[PDB]
Amino acid sequence: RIDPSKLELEERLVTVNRVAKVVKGGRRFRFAALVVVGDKNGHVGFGTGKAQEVPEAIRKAVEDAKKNLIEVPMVGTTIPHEIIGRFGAGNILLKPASEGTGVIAGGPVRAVLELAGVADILSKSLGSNTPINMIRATLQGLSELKRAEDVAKLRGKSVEELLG
Amino acid sequence: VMTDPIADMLTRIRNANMVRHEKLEIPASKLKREIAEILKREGFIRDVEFVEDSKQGIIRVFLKYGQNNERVITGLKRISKPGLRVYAKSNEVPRVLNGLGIAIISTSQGVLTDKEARAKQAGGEVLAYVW
Amino acid sequence: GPSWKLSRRLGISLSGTGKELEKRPYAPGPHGPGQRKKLSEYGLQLQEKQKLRHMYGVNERQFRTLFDKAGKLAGKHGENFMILLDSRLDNVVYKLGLARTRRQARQLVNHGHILVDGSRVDIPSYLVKPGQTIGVREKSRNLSIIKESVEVNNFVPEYLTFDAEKLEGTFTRLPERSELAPEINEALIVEFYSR
Amino acid sequence: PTINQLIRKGRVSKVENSKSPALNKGYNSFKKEHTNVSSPQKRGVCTRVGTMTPKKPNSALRKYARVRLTNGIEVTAYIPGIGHNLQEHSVVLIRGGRVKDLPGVRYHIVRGALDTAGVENRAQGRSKYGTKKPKA
Amino acid sequence: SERNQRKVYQGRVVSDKMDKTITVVVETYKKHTLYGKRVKYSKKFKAHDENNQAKIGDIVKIMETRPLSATKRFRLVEVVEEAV
Amino acid sequence: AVKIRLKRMGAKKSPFYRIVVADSRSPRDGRFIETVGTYNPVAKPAEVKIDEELALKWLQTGAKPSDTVRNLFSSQGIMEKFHNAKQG
RNA sequence: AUUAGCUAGUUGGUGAGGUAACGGCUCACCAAGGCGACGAUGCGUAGCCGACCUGAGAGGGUGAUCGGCCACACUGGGAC
RNA sequence: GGUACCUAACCAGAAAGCCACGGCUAACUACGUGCCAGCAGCCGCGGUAAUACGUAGGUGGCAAGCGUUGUCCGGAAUUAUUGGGCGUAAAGGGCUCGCAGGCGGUUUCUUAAGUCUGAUGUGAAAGCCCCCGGCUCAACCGGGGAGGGUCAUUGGAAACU
Repeated sequence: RIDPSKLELEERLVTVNRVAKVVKGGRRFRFAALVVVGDKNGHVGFGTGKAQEVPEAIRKAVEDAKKNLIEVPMVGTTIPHEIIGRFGAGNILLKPASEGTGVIAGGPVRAVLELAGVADILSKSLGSNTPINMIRATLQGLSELKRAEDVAKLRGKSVEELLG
Repeated sequence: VMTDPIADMLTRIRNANMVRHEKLEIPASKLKREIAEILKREGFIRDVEFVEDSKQGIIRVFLKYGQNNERVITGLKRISKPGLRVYAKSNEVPRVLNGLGIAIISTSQGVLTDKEARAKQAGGEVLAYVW
Repeated sequence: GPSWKLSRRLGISLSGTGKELEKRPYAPGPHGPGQRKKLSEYGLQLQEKQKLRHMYGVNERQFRTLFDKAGKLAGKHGENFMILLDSRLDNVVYKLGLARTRRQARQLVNHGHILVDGSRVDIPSYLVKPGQTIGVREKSRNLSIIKESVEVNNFVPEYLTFDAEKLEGTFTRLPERSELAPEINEALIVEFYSR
Repeated sequence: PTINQLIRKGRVSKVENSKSPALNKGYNSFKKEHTNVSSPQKRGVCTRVGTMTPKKPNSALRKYARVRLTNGIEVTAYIPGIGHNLQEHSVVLIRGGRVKDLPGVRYHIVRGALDTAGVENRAQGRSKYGTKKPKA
Repeated sequence: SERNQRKVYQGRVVSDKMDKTITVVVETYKKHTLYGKRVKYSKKFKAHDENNQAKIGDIVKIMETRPLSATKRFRLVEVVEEAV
Repeated sequence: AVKIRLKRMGAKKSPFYRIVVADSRSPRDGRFIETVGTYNPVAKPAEVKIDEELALKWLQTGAKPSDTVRNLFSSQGIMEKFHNAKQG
């Protein structure tokens, strides 16, 4: 489900990288910039872009992240349950916390989760330290989650007899 | 051979769900009937009935999809495998996906789910997680 | 300490002023007209830690000790931490308006007398228990600092009651959420001290 | 591995080795043993002082003071400061530190020891290199 | 009142070659603290028989007592089963 | 042999005492049987706490109290009703 | 385990001697009895515990001052 | 021991340093030296324009302290039950027969060894934690609870092993 552009987004960049290519006259040099873009109301996307100029890569990455967005569950400013984001040899274990701990996360993961607007999540990185793989792992993890009321309507029960 | 049949029940359910099949047939012990009716009561499956035969008896289970494409039963796990058994007291009895996912735990009377096992304040064999 | 370099480094004055923000938005050296680079996440966390501990003027070991005390206390961590450092008695004198600066409030608590359930108090976390009438006695009446403090008028906090003629103040049930975080962005202190 | 392989075979932990071997062994006179004390610093008599080049393509002439410790392990240590006043038959204290550029040197010579006079013209990083304050 | 009872075990005879004693292995067993698996360790005791009324391979009830010898602590109570 | 005596704990300048039942061979802070009451000589309020039934049981089975526990037991009347129990 | 055999009062009984006692702790008869792969024997190291340090937790290291138990008093042996 | 404290009579005067400032890691500019002198925990810096060497100024962290060394635990999911793997990265025995060992299809009665749950006695006192009091909260000192148990006796449950 594509989301429209009628939102205010904070487009805080996470990482640029010096990227090479070898040709007969030596090396050509580009910059691959990946950013994370999303409002505090529970929508997050990431973006990647290659350019010969760093702000050009920035605008390309923010256009790609505006193209690709996904919405996260934000009930009680903290995720409903424990999850493991698993993609590509990065394993981000996400666990909900009580309401005063603050977000405890590694760098790219804390950028994504703080840009989501979660308040209290304990996460651990059990995989590799590659930033794009952490980003794809944590977005797959945040996509995997589901509402308590969604579980209620798919099981045909009500939220009070799910909780007790 | 096939060691335990609980693992084959749980992975037959998982394989049919992940291929999004409509029904299954299982060799139908009483623990199979009990786990299947726990799943029927908890709504993770749509239907269950057992046909009798001199072979073992065969139980067939009908999966649930309310909307046109989803997986209601989002994962299955065996915990009390042979070779490493696992048990629970009445106070560390587990809730996995707290409020959202169930455990099948055979206590000293009946084979019971987690929330009613807590309401009874008894523990036992913690055998299945349904995610 | 020079006590304006901190304000022009952190971008916020000690109480908010018309001074130490004009013509000097930077602390360091020849590096004024140069562009102020954006900090790392560790930079923002350390800057927030220094902001709260230089707003209240307390050492790092005591900051860690009351952070652990506050998080060990029930409630919620960051705002309970700012509740305890609000209830610190130098800030109690500053909210009661007996002093102009927190440094001079610290001086007045340290050597001058404050008679609250006992003659001398120097140690900071003490609270006035409500329900009893104990006041600063007549030895410090005709003093220039106290005379200046009573002739100046400021916004009295609603969580302190205070009298003009007998010049005494008393607590309320708890310091409140509205005055709890007036310019401070909390939940970066706990993120700094997690690592 | 299976739980029974773990039961009858265990999990052997990794063994780590200390980076300063001669500082973890002591010696006594009348029992003739090398029993362990884990000493942070040790004194020793310098028996050879003299310089040579490192192994990397970068080049500089470094001091390389060779010294026999009290427990009798002759090792070579490094002289950090700008110049030195050490000489053969001098009692000198030693700490442990890795000199990456030189090969075979694993210890530093602490300045401010029983004989090691500190280097002069130092006003920054002055608690190291054994130099006191020049003026109050 | 009634005195306190002593420990009573039951097990298997493994040797009656030596005189007036039988040796009883006991198959009660223990678990790992760290992995938690139910593993069998077999510990054997020494007993005191007065009429040698035991054969090798019989299930035998034994009860501990004062030391009757060097490494002999237990007593015969009954011979509940017999081998082939 | 068994005695009801004092055991010292607390800070250097300000002490605190426990009235405790132990044999005389044991050291001052060492092995004891059970604790009956505390004592605080520093505080100006009098009448520090003594449990006063288990101490009565220890005097019933016989023990030798020291002088200060003896006169505090006299002060709030423990050993007086012990004497009444002996005489009747 | 790059320590596979150990035990020549050790094996059990009969008695006879035995520190407050039970007991090969000592003399006469039979066994290689007994102990071992669930690690006996041997080599190395070490006082142990309540606790302390770390760690989110499972868990990993330490046995100082305080407390409990044991052992020693220059090194051995002996009894009053 | 005329020791802390209480009343007092006069002076901001006798009382601040250590380390870092290329990246990790918060905080930069000039002058000397020019693979020399030196730094370095790793990446590495210096062969005339050195933010990495020594100065001078300034900044930053901490504070009666501040750094280096030594030892241990973490981060190390880097001996991984919790919490890893084995086609090509380190890792499938050359293959079989089998002792001991480790696991076991369905149903029905039976015991309670494993399992779960009450009762009692114990796991001393100081320690950690929860709630109150005192030395100008404080460090500490006390008063009452929670346990660090595959702990011993006994009652109850029979689904699973």
